[PDB]
Formats: sequence, C-alpha cells, structure tokens
Amino acid sequence: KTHVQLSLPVLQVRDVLVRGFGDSVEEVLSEARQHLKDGTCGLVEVEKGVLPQLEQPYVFIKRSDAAPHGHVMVELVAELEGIQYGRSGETLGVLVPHVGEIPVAYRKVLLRK
Repeated sequence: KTHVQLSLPVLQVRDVLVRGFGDSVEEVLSEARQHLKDGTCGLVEVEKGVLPQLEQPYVFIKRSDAAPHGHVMVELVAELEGIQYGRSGETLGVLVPHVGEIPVAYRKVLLRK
C-alpha cells in the first residue's frame, strides 16, 4: 500500500534514550522508515529547546495534505545543518527510535510509504 495507518507514541524529549536515527540524511530517512514499519518509532513534539536536545540529522513528519479515519496524511523530511531534504507541510513532530519509553499521547498518522 502507498499509505499505512500508524499510531505513534508521543515521547517527552527528556525521556528519549536514542536521540536520532544515524549519521547522514540518507541513513536517518532509511532507519526512520524501517522503525515506522517495525512499530519501533516515537514522535517528539517540537517546541523551544527540543531540537538542540536531539541529534542531527533530524527526521520530521510533515502534513502532506488537508485526514482519513482520524489519521493525518504525513511524509518524511530530513534536516542537516539547516538544509531540508524533502518539501512538505506543517511539522507534527520529530521522529526518534522508541525503546520502551512511556508515551504521553498517541498521534494517528497515514504515512506516505
């Protein structure tokens, strides 16, 4: 399927144990997509002071359209040293590995895969 319904656990930035997906734009997009397929991906909501506490390159989920079955349609955009790889809508959050952190909420998304 071109899209997959996921429910992503929303993590507090200070709880995250693994603060990025890897060391290059191509690697972090690859690993993010793998962890989304495997159900091992969390979401951190972006506010003042959040991104400097995480590791670059960043992977964002961004709104791709204006929401089937309560799932916002999203796609992946990476960022490294202020350059983005991909073009999309509003940021819903930054993706990180999930390794058993307790979430505060869930974010229903339809991931363009």
